[PDB]
Amino acid sequence: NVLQIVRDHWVHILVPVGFVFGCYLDRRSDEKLTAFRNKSLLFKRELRPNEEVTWK
Amino acid sequence: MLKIIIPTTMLLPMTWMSKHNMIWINATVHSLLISLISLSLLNQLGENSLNFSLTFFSDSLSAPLLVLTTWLLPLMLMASQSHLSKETTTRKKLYITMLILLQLFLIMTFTATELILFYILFEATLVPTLIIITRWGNQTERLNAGLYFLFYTLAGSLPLLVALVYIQNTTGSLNFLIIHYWSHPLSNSWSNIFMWLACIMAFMVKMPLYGLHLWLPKAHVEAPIAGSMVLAAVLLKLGGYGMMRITTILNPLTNYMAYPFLMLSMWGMIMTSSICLRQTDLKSLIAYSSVSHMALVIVAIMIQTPWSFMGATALMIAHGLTSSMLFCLANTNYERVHSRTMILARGLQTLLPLMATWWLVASLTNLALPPSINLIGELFIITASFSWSNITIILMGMNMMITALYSLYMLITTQRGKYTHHINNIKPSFTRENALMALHILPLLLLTLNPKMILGPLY
Amino acid sequence: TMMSGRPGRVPLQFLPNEARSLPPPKLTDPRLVYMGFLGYCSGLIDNAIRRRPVVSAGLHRQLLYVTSFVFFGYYLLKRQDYMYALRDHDMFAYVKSHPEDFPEKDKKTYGEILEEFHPVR
Amino acid sequence: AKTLLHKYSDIPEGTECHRKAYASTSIGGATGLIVSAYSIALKPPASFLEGVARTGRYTFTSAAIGAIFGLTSCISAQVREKPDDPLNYFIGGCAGGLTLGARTRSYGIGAAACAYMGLTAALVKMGQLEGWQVFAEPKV
Amino acid sequence: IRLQEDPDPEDENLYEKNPDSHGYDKDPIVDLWNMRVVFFFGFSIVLVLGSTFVAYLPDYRMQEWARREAERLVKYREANGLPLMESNCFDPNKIQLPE
Amino acid sequence: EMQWRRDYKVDQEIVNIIQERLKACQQREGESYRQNCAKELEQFTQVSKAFQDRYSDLGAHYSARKCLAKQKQRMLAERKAAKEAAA
Ligand SMILES: CCCCCCCCCCCCCCCCCC(=O)OC[C@H](COP(=O)(O)OCCN)OC(=O)CCCCCCCCCCCCCCCCC
Repeated sequence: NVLQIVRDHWVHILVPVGFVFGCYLDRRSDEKLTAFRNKSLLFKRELRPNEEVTWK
Repeated sequence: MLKIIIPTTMLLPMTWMSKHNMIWINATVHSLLISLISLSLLNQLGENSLNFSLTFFSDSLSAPLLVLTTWLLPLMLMASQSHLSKETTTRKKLYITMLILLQLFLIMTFTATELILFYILFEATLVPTLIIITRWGNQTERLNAGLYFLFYTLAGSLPLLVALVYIQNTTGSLNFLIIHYWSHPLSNSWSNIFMWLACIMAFMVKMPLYGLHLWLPKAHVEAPIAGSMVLAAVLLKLGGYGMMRITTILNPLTNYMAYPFLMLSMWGMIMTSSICLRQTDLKSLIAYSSVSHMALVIVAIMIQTPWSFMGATALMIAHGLTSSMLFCLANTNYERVHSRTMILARGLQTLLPLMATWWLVASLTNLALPPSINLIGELFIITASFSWSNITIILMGMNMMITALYSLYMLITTQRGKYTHHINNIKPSFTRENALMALHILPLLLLTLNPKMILGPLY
Repeated sequence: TMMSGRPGRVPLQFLPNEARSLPPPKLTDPRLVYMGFLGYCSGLIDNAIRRRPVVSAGLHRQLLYVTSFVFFGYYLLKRQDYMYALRDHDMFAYVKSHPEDFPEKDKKTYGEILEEFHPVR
Repeated sequence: AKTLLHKYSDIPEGTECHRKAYASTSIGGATGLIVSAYSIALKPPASFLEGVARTGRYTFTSAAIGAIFGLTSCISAQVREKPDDPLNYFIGGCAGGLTLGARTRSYGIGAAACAYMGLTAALVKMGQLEGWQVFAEPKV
Repeated sequence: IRLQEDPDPEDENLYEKNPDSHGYDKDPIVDLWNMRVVFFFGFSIVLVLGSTFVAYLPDYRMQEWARREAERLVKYREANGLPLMESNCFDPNKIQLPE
Repeated sequence: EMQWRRDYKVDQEIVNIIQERLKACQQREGESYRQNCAKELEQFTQVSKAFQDRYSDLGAHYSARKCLAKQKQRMLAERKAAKEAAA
């Protein structure tokens, strides 16, 4: 009956995986707008000894 | 915004692949989850908006509307469960698909960052609403209601498209941030007057404005319960959001062109309240009350002061919730007696106590009982109008008196008195209906507790 | 007609040799994904019209629909990118060639610029 | 048509009201003749006399509308001493609409014609002032 | 008569076939679980968790920051005898009037 | 624009601080407030006048550019008044 449970309740993962995919796509879009990262007059800052990017 | 957009486009295949007896459960559960996810957008900044990407951005004005839409979807699903028992599986799935598409289009409309994409989505919302009305309405007048709604909206909005493309050609971009930073004053000439007329008239027909409002009673009376819930709560706020967005580029001409619309809106408040005083249909009463509240929001937007925008946003949210609750109560009463006449069924407080309590609370929120956000928005708008001029106080006072009059009149007519003797099919209220009313009413009181979340970006 | 008659234009050529200097679209392009989605929708509509199980019948023909749509969309995207690149190249060339028609203007700060103030009351 | 429009525009706005009315009457008569020709071509008259009567009725209606519009607009502009004002054209258009309603013996037709003709005449005057063009020459 | 039309059916009562009906579905188990999921998710999760989340949302509007900055500026201004609020937002030295 | 908005919020909070001072002084003095708490009234008058002159009726779409335009207009008016006085 475990297969029947999966065969009937497999649609309950669609929205969670869609949320995860949306978060991933939001991060991937945010990575394309890094032209002024650590370059603004207000937030320009020397990097920490163990650091390469101010934000991701 | 993709973290909210994608789950709706996943609601679609989930709805179409779910079992015949699980569609409502799955849709409601995942709509509630999406609403919970969308609650995170309330963490707005104080100076600039949240710019997720080149296409979508969120502001202190967009966030409450998105939360309201995502919260309103499951309530519409519950109402659809109520009135669609005998429908076939495919038609029920189509109804849920229409609701989901409407919610997705509304979310994208509220989060759009450019005026042309905003227009495209704001016009895309017409198709699902028209289909829902003209397909699942109960009476003959649904076709006429759909025609009136569609043609009023399109006749309003086509000159808006012409004006938008002209503005893009003239200035360079329709991006909201650019048109706000690079805004320049609008000279007082006939061409500028007509561009102002195009944009404002589009959003006023959508609002609606008094004299351009017959489509609202026609569509709201004849629409099904879910259609009425989405028409009154969210679709009416597209005009207000657009006006609060489009007026950036219309100054200082707005200081000169606002007089006819201000007079129309105030006298329309008065006239529609008086109409509410003598309505034989409950849904018509609720629709005209919605018209009056939207006219007040129009007055706030047109006077265009920092104290008027906060009141406008608060009143929009409060009116959406209150009108949805009122329509749900009226639909329960209709489904009990299969008639929309108000004086047909009486003694409903004797027959159904808890529904009488819900009616009392909804009518108290409608007449702006303090400290509700309805009253907060109305009082801010009244104070801004008083600063604008000192007879608007007279008009607002008489409007408020008539509003209280007709709210308590409908309450006393429906709930109090002697029950109709020959109506013997008044079954006890369902847990579903009680939960629907509770889910409508509790967020209003919570927003009363925390009012700074719905006061717009000028807070 | 704007682009037609451009010097060096070979007639009836979908993609000339100069179009190969541009980055080809990625196979994970959102436009390609949308083309595949259109193909899948066309397959579902085919099943619905021909009265077959929509989501489970004709998997091979649904795959063929998706593949054909992706193929044509890829080539269409290549041509579109080439045309836009050509337009930008011509625009920049003309701007370079006509400096008197496209002159630089003085940049005055807002401290120097006088603009009228219209009170809102 | 271009020659008649050029004559009408070359006659000054606030002056020469008789010549302005004559130009408007000529334009209206030409429009009425064209409409009569199309009406006879599409819906044939019973007899030659009936066709002549229909042509005369249409031409007289159009010429009366044009003359009333021109006279009213020019007289209003002259008496108000305020040329380049769309209100004069609006008054002339409503007067022409009322003339059409009187010719057709219909109060509702007269009122609707007054409203629409006044609105479109005001639009025409605003376009003349602001430089609006209906059939724009290809520019970009 | 003008059509071969079915008569209008009588409306069904959910309480007749199920006195414990919650009004969601005519199937008892489906109705019970629909009520349970609606109540649990909506009320508990959305109301309580979203309400406390909004209550404890971080102060990104900088209200407390603005209050602290105002206190600091007031202290510095009144300590040195300077006016609490400046006459102009910008510097007239940097502003060049047309003349 | 961001800097100007932060300054605007800080000025609003300064006005709030002065108003709190005035309210507390009135309540504390009680029956003799019209004379005792007159020092807070003058400070509040000065702060309110300066705040009104700066962020006066700029509208719901206020911006640093609009505030700069208002300041330029006020400066021109003051210069013209001074010239017509001492000229
Ligand atoms: C947003 C809020 C709402 C705002 C808008 C509210 C509505 C405003 C407009 C109301 C209607 C006004 C009249 C419009 C139509 C007039 C023509 C008409 O009604 O025609 C039909 C009728 C035909 O009559 P008939 O069939 O011949 O015979 C029957 C009796 N004789 O004709 C008649 O019987 C003729 C009767 C004429 C009586 C006088 C009418 C006076 C009023 C109209 C003119 C108003 C002008 C206002 C100007 C303002 C300028 C600033």
